[PDB]
Amino acid sequence: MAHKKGLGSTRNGRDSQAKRLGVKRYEGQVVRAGNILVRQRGTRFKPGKNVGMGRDFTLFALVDGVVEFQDRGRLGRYVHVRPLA
Amino acid sequence: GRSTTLMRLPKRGMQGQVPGEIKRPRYQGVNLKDLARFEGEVTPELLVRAGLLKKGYRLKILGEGEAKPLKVVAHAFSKSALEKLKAAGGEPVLLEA
Amino acid sequence: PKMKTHKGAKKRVKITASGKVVAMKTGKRHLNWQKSGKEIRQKGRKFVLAKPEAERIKLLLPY
Amino acid sequence: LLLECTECKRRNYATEKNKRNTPNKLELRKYCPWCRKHTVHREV
RNA sequence: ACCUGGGGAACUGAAACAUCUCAGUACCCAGAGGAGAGGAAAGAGAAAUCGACUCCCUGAGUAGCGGCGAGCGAAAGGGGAC
RNA sequence: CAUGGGGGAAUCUGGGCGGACCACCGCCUAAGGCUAAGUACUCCGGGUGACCGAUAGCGCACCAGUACCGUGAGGGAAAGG
RNA sequence: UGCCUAUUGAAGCAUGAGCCGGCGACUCACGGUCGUGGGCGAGCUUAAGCCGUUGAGGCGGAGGCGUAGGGAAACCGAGUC
RNA sequence: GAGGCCCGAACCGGUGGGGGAUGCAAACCCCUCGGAUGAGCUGGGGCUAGGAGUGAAAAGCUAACCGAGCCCGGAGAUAGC
RNA sequence: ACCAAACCCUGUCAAACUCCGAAGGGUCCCAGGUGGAGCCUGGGAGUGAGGGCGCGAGCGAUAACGUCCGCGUCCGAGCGC
RNA sequence: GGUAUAGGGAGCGACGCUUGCCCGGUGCCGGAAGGUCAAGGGGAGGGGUGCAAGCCCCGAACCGAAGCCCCGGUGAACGGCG
RNA sequence: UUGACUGGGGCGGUCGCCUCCUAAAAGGUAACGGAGGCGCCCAAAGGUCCCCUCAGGCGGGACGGAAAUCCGCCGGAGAGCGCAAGGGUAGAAGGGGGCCUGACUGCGAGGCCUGCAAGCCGAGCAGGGGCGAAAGCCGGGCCUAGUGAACCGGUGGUCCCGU
Repeated sequence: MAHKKGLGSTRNGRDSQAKRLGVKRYEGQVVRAGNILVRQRGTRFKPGKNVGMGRDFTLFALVDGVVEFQDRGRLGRYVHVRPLA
Repeated sequence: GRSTTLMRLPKRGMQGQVPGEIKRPRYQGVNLKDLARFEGEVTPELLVRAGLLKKGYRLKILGEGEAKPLKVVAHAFSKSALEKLKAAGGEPVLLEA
Repeated sequence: PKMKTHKGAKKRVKITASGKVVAMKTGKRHLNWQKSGKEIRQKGRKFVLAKPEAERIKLLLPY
Repeated sequence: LLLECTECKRRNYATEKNKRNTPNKLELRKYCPWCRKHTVHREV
């Protein structure tokens, strides 16, 4: 045989399933009301013009329009929808 | 060897007691848009033997189209079906025997 | 010989007209899951995509 | 505890959840019934 | 061979298995005969109803039965033979 | 509807049934028996076949349930011109 | 660097085959679903059986699909829940 | 003149070795061994059977492969190989 | 005597550190692009045993024709030239 | 066609010298008390119906075996012996 | 009848969910690879209106450690945010107070994710409410874990069925 005697202190097999987050609708994309725009951990992207978020910080459009992003540094990064004609 | 989809719950309630089905009066439906197809005196039997029914039991008219005047016997009509031919037609109905 | 209809399937699914298979919502069946969450509300009927093609074939006669 | 609120002198339930030992007992509070609009709904 | 009665399996299926299934089948036994069985209502079941029994076609894979699983599955009524 | 065990009636002011149980409404007469036909089968006789044609068709077209095998139950050929 | 098979990978020192000749494996029944060739079309169609035929076909509407769907059901109805 | 006494034929058996290994033989031959008045050997006639028999007991024997005989049947068992 | 807290320099290190941050990748818009391209519905599948090489990482020992993933490719099916 | 000097089961295995301690757990034996306990007895009380008498249904106390719990013995009983 | 995974099997360890990393700057991504949690908890730890802003460091102060409580400067977040980690956050999601009970009923456009079936977000309309003068906010909790198809029954309720 020439056998051994291995074992496992394995106390690490583990992990949660991916939750797929991020900017789901980048800037410039025409969107209908309700389209969640961003899935975020915290408030990585603050809600802007015509954009609301719920319990899990999920930001979504409030009207029909184009998506526009914006940096405000000390203020933060915002995402909003500008309607049209 | 998983679960099929015998996973979905049987909502279909009120289903099968034991002696069996319950002998209850069935009502075959027929629109008058398929009725005006002819004229005169339209009543059960006169149907079945043609068009719809066939011992289908109770004859309840109703429907779209626009039936013309001609006393039409039946077992039931719609709050619509009535008014619809109320313009000119018949109110034959029920039974007492 | 004369395929027999699959009772169980019949007991839990109503097939509409245009050929859609529709059944209830798993999850709420008298909770057993328990203490609400306004979720209980969202339980009407539903369309079983792709799995009805199979569902259906089990009711060949009963239609 | 799996609690529910029985509108006094009728039916309906709210299906709440108290904490017993943790100051409880005598749970009841203005909820909306299906049999017309509000009452208070007790425990049980 | 077919038939009636008395007894009466398992393999298999359920992608394990015990209820269930196969199946009252295989087989064993008694008995009947050119057939055997059944047969003149303490019936059926909703029809002001029908009118011995048996056989076929429907009814119907319906009604139902079922670890409501796998799977099993009528009867009335309607056509016929007699 | 049958029936092994226990209890155990009544004779038409009787008794059973219509899916627990009552009450209505209605059906039928239990605890004795016989009864043709239409139905089933194919040892047997005949007639047909988008049936086989001797490694097929029956296991046997021939002296086959034979020879041979097996204690036995039983298994079981070949071979036509 | 044979043939077949099985393989990530075979001439392969992996499987099978001595050679030849015969026998030798996706069928039929009933349901069902698409496609297709036809008949008929708001209609279509017969079962069992009776009548003829003796390799004549008729007859037979019980029944079955389809003409309305929603709803657990009552029920309603181009609506319905 | 006693004896599950001794040596040793017949008779019963099968210790060790060689040979045999498509055998003379589906357990044999040669040499060598154990028992040999006993719980002995042997003829003839009878009885016990398949989850059963028989067994000084090895799961041994039950018609030349027994941790469940053989034959026929369920039967074309089932085979994710 | 830095044995030695913080603290300031001089030097540095880090998959689970980041003040910073490429190439690149993803998507939307406008264009190009007639391709065994696409998209919608439906009938039939097989496959669900991969393997090598290159590049990027785990495990290993900066071992393995080792082992797991990721992008690509070829073999598989091009053991044809 | 026998009758405890006999039969059955078990273990050890001529003969000699011997065969210690442990009944907590298991088994077996013994315990006319208690505990628990199934049919069945019993009917407090309630329900379905009818106009009713009634016909039907559930059903508490309590009375109820073996078994088990409980009390105790037991090692050539299973076993154990820092 | 006596499970599977498994650098043969047994033994050992493990089996669902959450969070970092591996993961190669969209997602997603393996290994018996590295490293930790969950199977609950809040009747206030929930609504809304109105207020307040931390941790530290440095002095100064009766009892008083090296932070008990005070006063004074400095200190943009290193505290806090019920429990793991992460993201987020004081221009509050943190600390306190007053009234409250939307931890509602009917619904649900439009999406996220995705084989299925599940999971997640959600504006808006109706009804009848809360807090605020108001604009307004309110279908539980800073957010991601705290969970289990069907079948079979149990308690209620009710427009239904009831041979």
